[PDB]
Amino acid sequence: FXYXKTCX
Amino acid sequence: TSNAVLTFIYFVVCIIGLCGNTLVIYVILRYAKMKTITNIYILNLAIANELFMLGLPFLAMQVALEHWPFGKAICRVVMTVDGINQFTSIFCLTVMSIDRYLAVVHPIKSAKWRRPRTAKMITMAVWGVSLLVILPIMIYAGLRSNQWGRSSCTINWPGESGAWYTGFIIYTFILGFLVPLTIICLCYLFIIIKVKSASTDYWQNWTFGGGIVNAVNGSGGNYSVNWSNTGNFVVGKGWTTGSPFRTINYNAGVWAPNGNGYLTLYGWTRSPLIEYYVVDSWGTYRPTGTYKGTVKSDGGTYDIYTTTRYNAPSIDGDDTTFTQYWSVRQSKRPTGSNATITFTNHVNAWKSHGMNLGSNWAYQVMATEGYQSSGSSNVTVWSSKRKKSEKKVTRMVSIVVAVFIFCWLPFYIFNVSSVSMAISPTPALKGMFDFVVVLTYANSCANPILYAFLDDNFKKSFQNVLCLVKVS
Repeated sequence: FXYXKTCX
Repeated sequence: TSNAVLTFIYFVVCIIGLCGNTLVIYVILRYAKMKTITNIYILNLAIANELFMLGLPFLAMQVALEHWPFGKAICRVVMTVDGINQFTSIFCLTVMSIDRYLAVVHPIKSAKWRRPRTAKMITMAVWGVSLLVILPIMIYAGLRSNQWGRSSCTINWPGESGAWYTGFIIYTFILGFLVPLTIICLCYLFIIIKVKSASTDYWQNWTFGGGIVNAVNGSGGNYSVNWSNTGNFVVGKGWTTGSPFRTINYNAGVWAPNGNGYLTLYGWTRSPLIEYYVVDSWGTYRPTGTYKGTVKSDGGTYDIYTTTRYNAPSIDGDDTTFTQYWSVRQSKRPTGSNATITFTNHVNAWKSHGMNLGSNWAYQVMATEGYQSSGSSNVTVWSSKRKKSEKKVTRMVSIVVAVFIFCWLPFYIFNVSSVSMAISPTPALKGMFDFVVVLTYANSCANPILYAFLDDNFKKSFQNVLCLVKVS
């Protein structure tokens, strides 16, 4: 999901 | 850009958590006073948070460039450091609460266990299991690069992309949130029970008959009686649910009977129906019965007696028949200062004599009991008085646990929904993930701010260190 603890 | 805001937030969190958690690692290593059991657990929280606030600038620059440019070596260290912060952190908080449990609930039976050599030994065990837990992150940390040439630092699982995703989050959810909180919260259950059953909660004021009985319901476990009577009376404070392990404390500031009065602990069991007495002082008449033996408890020496009351009123009704177990001191107990009744010693004694108590515990009170007399008495009653020093520390951990749960639960909640998901992420959902993660990162700059608001010792150490003004 996203990539890691971040969606940009 | 939402990157702009996000990068700014990352950076201010990092600044604040670095100051916050360096000061905390400082004041504990620089003052003798600050080195305590709880503090030893706290240092490792601060170590883990510090380690993590160091990696944050790199993660901040990834968001700001939408590209990881630092390389695979620094990625492995940042993922290990981010993982340390997710599992070592709460693993320190669980050990902290178990420690709180043991020191409130079982102060007696684990004093040897609560020594700093055992804290230090335990805290090298907190790291070992964190590094075991984050082994998937350590082993599989690496760079993944998209078709447009931009690499993201992540955990490249070996199989299909989402195959290990649902596996992983459930592992992390169970290790980093479920099991530890299950542990933590029932620790504070049993602590709530021992805190709640320490003080008295039952007031009894039963005047039968003529005469004068002025009963006073004071603060805490305090009560007094002033009587010149012609009937029978029982006044006292105690517990609505007695216990055969409760050690009852009291202080009889005034115990001046003129006539028949008993100073005594007493109560009931049912199944079978038994009324019991531990008499410490009396008036002009020492109560007796069928002699049975002696017991030594709390400095003094008591005779054991049994009596049987036929067609007498009880807690079971107006006309029951039941046995009475008595421990009557052989001499009047000095009054005026703190006196203890270690109730177990009487229970054990009666048992060795084949007097067993009931399964079902009714009330258990420290009463003044007069029988056609005059007199005065002032008695304060309690059980296991709390240490104010220890209270505030158990309060601080409770609130550090609270903010942790608050800051992380939206994260585990967001992560567990995301396995079921069937539609590609929306900007609103993407903005929710980044907020929910920022919530976890912010957690590692709260703890210090809380130490200054919830521990006086941390507050003055912070003032000592940053040359601020101490004004009583």
